Amino acid sequence: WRAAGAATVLLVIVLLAGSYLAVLAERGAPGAQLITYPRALWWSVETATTVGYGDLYPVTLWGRCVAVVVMVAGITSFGLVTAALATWF
Amino acid sequence: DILLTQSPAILSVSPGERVSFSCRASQSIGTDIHWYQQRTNGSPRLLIKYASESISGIPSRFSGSGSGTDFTLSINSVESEDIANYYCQQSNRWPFTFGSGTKLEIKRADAAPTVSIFPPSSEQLTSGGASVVCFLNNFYPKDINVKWKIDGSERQNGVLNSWTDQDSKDSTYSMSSTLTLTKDEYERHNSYTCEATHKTSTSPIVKSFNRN
Amino acid sequence: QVQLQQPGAELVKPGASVKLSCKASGYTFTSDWIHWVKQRPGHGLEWIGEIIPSYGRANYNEKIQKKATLTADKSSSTAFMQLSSLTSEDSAVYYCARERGDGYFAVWGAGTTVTVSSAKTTPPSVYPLAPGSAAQTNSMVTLGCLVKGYFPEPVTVTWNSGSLSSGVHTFPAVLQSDLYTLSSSVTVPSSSWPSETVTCNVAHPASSTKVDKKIVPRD
Ligand SMILES: [Rb+]
Ligand SMILES: [Rb+]
Ligand SMILES: [Rb+]
Ligand SMILES: [Rb+]
Repeated sequence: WRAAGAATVLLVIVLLAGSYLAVLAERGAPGAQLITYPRALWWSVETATTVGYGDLYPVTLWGRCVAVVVMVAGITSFGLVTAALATWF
Repeated sequence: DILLTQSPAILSVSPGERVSFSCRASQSIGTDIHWYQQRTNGSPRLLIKYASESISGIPSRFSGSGSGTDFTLSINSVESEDIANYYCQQSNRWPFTFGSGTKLEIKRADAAPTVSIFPPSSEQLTSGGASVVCFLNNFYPKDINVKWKIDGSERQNGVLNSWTDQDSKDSTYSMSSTLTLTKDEYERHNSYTCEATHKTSTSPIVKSFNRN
Repeated sequence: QVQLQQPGAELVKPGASVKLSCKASGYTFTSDWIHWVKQRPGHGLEWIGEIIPSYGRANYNEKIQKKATLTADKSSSTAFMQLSSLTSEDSAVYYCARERGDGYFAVWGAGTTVTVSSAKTTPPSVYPLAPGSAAQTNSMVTLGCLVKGYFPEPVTVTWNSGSLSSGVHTFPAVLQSDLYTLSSSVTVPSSSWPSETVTCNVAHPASSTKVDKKIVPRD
């Protein structure tokens, strides 16, 4: 539970950093709706999980970069889901 | 960018009554609308956030409602301290925006003015100045007329009036008429009167004083 | 305690530029955004721009003409708004506010009145106002004080350092030949005067001049 459970860490770091950077990246862009920390976080979680609702997303270029970083380091990082392979015990 | 329409611009309500200010968004913004209060010469003050969420330090008289594009700020049992300008502000899409504003206005029982005339100060005269002031205080409606007579004769030159916005202590109004002459022009006239004509009394309220 | 401190006033000649300030206090985070709002007399609030000190980035309102440049100073917890080449149009009160990145402005500054004129700063003259010798008095009595010959706005007239607040009217100044003039008033019981001292503290930020003037009965 150390090799996997450790990923949960990385995930929470990404989710967090992603929210901050996203808001940072998106503000100043007319129409951007990804401009407040809280939902900025709701977004990152729905991006990492890739649930994909489409209720929030980036419009700027860096916003999309932060996005891609979150998706990659996030879909990967969701190796936490595999970590819950302990339900096979 | 999102447009916040606040109409009507002025709201006239009776004390203790319930009042509602409305704010309409040019597009659905969920509940990302926030309310601010601003009294004459004060700074804005957060009243309600996110449309309904309350704020500590704010009367339970204040409440919010709505979602999407239609929002309402409410006050149960208005009162003098509530006389101000209310604004709505949204944080749904960048850049944040503000409502045009809505002035609350309480309608109370007609009150007669409290006139008080004042002779210029020596400290001032000592500098060649003569300012005879007059106060028309705590009246209502705010409509009122003040007249200046010198030795019984009407004066119109050198008179500067100043009115105050509705008072948040008693929902009234007050004005300040100031006739300013030189020590000279002042040194050559006996009495100065100040008449107040107000809807509360057919005959004017006067206050005079002789220089000697 | 007061969280955002803004200089009451700042005079500026057309074409010139002033750098307003706003010093913070209380709780501070890296998620904090400091905003600036312009407000011309009579009209409402106008967002000007925002800045995130814990990073330094700033965005400005693209509708209005850009006449500002935001900056912050982490250590002193002070945000600076630089307004350049001003005109009559730029004269107004400017508030700074703190936003926790959640969208609303929880606390605001007292705002800095800014005037764009060629006129010169002039401290006000505070004369007293006691009833004329033949003023029959009743349950209450009205005293006041004249404040004239000052420029630019504003001025803050308190009574007895603020301890006397109930029954005070400070009329809006009137401009005439580059000098403002206003009068405040105070009503107290007839009994309480003049046994109990009554002074009007008058402050004029544009000249760093505050003055007291006791209101005693005329000779
Ligand atoms: Rb998916
Ligand atoms: Rb999906
Ligand atoms: Rb979707
Ligand atoms: Rb998958």
